[PDB]
Amino acid sequence: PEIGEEVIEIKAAARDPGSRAKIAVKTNDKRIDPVGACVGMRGARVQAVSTELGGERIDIVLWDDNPAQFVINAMAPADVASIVVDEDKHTMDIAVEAGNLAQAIGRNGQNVRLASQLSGWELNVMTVDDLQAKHQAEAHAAIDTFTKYLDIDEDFATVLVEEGFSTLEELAYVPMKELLEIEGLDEPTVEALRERAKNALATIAQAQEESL
Amino acid sequence: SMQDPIADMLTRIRNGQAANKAAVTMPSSKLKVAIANVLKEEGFIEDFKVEGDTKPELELTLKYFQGKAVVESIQRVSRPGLRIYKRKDELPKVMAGLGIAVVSTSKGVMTDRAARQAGLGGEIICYVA
Amino acid sequence: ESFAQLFEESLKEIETRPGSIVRGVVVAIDKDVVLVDAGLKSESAIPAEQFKNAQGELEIQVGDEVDVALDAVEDGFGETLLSREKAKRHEAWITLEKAYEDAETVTGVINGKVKGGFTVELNGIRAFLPGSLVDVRPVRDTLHLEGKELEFKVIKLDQKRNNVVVSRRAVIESEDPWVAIAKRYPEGTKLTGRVTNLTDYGCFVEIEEGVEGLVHVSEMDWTNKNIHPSKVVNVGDVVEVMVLDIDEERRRISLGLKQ
Amino acid sequence: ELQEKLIAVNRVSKTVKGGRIFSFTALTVVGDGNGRVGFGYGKAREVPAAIQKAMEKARRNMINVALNNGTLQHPVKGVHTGSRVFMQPASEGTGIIAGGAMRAVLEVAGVHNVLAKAYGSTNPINVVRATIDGLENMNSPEMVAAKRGKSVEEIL
Amino acid sequence: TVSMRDMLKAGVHFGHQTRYWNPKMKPFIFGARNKVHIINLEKTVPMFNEALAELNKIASRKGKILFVGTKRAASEAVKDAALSCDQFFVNHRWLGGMLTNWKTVRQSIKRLKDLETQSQDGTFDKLTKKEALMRTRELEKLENSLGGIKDMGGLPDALFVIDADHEHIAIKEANNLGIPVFAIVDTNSDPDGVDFVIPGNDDAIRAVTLYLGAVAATVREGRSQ
RNA sequence: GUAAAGCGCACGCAGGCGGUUUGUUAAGUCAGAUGUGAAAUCCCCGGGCUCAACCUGGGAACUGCAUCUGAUACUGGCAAG
RNA sequence: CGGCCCCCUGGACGAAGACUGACGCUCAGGUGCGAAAGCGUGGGGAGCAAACAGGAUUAGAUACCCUGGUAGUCCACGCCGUAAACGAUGUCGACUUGGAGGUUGUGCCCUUGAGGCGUGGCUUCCGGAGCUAACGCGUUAAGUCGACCGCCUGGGGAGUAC
Repeated sequence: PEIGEEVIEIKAAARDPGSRAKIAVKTNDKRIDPVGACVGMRGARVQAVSTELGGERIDIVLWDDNPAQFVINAMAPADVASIVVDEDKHTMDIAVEAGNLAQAIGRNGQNVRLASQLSGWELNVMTVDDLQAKHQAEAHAAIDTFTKYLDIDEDFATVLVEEGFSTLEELAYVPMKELLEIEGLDEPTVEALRERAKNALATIAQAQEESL
Repeated sequence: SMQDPIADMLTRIRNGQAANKAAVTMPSSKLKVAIANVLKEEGFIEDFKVEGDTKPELELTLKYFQGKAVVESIQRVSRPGLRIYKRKDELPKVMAGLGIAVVSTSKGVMTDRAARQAGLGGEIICYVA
Repeated sequence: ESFAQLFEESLKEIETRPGSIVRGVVVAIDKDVVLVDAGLKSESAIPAEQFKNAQGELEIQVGDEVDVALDAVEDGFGETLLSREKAKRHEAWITLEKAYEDAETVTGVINGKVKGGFTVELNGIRAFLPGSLVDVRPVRDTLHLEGKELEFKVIKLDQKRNNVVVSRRAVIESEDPWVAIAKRYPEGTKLTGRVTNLTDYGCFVEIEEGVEGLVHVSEMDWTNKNIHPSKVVNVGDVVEVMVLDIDEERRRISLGLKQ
Repeated sequence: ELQEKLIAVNRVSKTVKGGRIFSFTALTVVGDGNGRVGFGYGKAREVPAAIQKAMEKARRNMINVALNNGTLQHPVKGVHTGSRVFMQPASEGTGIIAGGAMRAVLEVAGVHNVLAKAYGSTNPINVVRATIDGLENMNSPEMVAAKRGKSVEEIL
Repeated sequence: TVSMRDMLKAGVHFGHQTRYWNPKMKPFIFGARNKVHIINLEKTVPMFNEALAELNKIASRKGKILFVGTKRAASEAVKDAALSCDQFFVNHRWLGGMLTNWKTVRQSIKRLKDLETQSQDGTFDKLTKKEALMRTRELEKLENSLGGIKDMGGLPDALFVIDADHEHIAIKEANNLGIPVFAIVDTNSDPDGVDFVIPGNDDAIRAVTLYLGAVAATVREGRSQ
């Protein structure tokens, strides 16, 4: 009855009736324990819904705060470790291990859809190694793109891109004072090299003018 | 009459921590100075500053972490009424090592761990936690 | 920065304590409360009876400006002492203006001597006078058309007690309270006094230079005991009262109001 | 997952024009076998209802405790009103050496090894409160490091 | 967002007398002018801005805001502010345990709703006169008390308040439940229970209105976001 | 304070405690060493009675005392402020 | 400790300076002061009034009430050494948010007015943190500490017996 008297904050109910029914719930920090009340004495109330409309794998997740904690909670009941993000379509890239992926993924067409509506958007279950594999497939590319940005000599470019985080793709909007710590920074020229990258972006826009 | 300066120090500190006072001032003494230095080293306070020539004033700056005070507890152990002297083996452990015990030794005033490392005991001034 | 400190002293420089700087803009009217904001901590709960002029209807709408009075702060919530008292300072300035040219010229119409001296009224307020001043000579305005219009020519003022007597006719013609407390004494000199606080046994009308009167509860009316002074007269209003009794020793001048 | 122990139940009276109205107080405590602990003190005309209330209240107003593995992080004192309590961390295998209400709270807390004496009053309610106080104030090594601006190895 | 000059014009800088203050407000006080405390606007402004930002953030995640003022001078204004951003409010006396004892008050809400329905949607008239008068009176009572919070459903996710000392019951409830509190706190008030304090003149009407309007604007922004 | 428990109030010898700085001493204090602190008993690791109790080898301990050699932060003494 | 005066006399506080240079704090024994009643010797004796007497009341009334009334109360010099001698709170020192007063200094300020802004001493009430069994205490602590002393260890028997 706690939920009925506004004591168990229940937002969405991304569940698949007839199979698994995992749903997270929040609560005003006041020694309430939302999942606990939903479960009861040894799943007292949990058993009720279990054999309610039919044998369903109902699950409750202790909602933490915001959408970041909703991701992991949507991967339950399993073992999430990390996840990636983006803009409008962030696409929660589930990051778990093969051993724990067996239960995490559960069924190809079951936990991949039930946990997909959990956040309301969609999730992309991956592997710990997969993350790193794709992670590097990003460092080389702000570089892995035929270097169409600033450009000067290549021997200096290798030593600059060694220390350079996230290549130079639009990196002028970041801290323009930590590359001056690099061994070799006289007059504002590297602060100018980044400007060249900005000009390269304008050049890319000029290439768009060449194509539009 | 004033009989124990160090203890007065400690009480002042305690009261400042209780009352959320930024800084606590009091007349200076060498032993007091050294104690303050030890505390700073042990990080219970931010900084101490003596000021004056004829009658210098020690001013400690108190430390507050997430609202509450840093010096959870601070007691004298030795006192004029009843002195306490400890041998290196017998030296104490405040809060099971999490706190410290200021101890005056032949080689100066130091925390109990430091004394143990040195290999010598002495007069136990105060426990801090 | 010191922006704010400079502003604080600026705003000190551009306000004063008494009701002097006409600053409070009337920002809400409802009957029976007017309210202003003169750059004070709170808004004043103004009566409507400080702000109706001489025939009983209101005169200032929203945005209008009159200063109020100060030097008393927060009885529990709020801010002021009323603005007509401010008008008293303007009346005092007009009366003082006489000194410059030795003649203050207004209208003054004095029908009858309350306490020996005809009562003279300037536009809204009516003040009480000593005997000689109503008439320059023994002319005696009782034979003049009732409430006649001449002027006021000052004969006598008490200079700490607001008793001012003025000469209506004859345009051609042109410690401290308690030692000599025998002026309003003899048996029955009536006075115009503002009441201050009604203590459920009293009213405490007291106007005449740092004295205290009590018209307590027995007279006040022509009913004795069921009266409850707050119902029957006012708060803060100038009334009919006279002495009836003086102690110069135990400083209890026991005025009356049934007269 | 939560475990719950009713420490005590006591009959209390209210005198009225007719006679004595009796009622029952239930002192319970609940915990998850980890840091988290909470006590509840319920009252009702009948016993089961009162204990139900005690459980409800305990389930709310829960409090966390920083446990080094099975025992405490350092000796700690805690008081409440009469019941003054000392409790001391102890080596694995020793078990909960504690008396009465205190014991109960320790068990639910998920401490397995303590040496613990209740000085002063042993009024279950007050003593359990005092226990809770001693457990709450107890801080951990990481916490003190943070407080003091140091690393854990510096503090040892 | 809200400038200092505007606040000065409103009369925020003014604060209670020097016998009625709270020493926990000593930081927030600047000086004492004519035996009246002055609030330090330099320290007030940034925190007010902060509070506004937090309120906006709350709105962005679809948070429920409750606007509390029962001073009966600024009851009208707080209701207006709540409506502008279609949020909820308590402009009349706060019922003791409105939030803590929600479940009971939820029935109260439901009864009020039912009565409203009867009044309006039924169009049934033909009721015994005295009984009809009684039902009307009940409706008025319940409208006064719970009009703003009737559509609220559950518990708010944040609590804006016009006076801390006056609404301390609501504040205490919010603390017990853990709801974030956004309080205007004059010198006499106690800000310990408050999470995002706001030093300003709770009493003066124009200042109250200004506070409300900025809060409403930032709520609307967060909703738009 | 009200549960037992502040002399009715003072002065004041003995006694207890004693602001701050420098120097010195080294009594207290601390460190190391030597001598002793009987054996048995207790405790640790072992051994022997079929096991155990019991017996038994070696250690540790006996928290102390005395001396010698250092340390000098604190307490004390002495000298100057 | 209370009408005025005078004579002799102790302390307290403030204002500035100047000096001494730790000379201090506490204190078992010891010494002194110590309400009222009480005692001794000598004075005094209006009023009041233990005791006492009578009149009432009452079942009784060795009381309460009434009418009287002696010790005493008053003075001098001795003794007594106790009281709910209470703040039922030992003394000395330091530190910790506030408000409203009272009293007594004192510095500045146009005292332009009984005022304005401070800064000291003593003092009444309320109240925060903290403390407390609670009541409450709360910068005059019953808070946070130090120095020294005094005292307590179930109720009665008993602060009695020897």
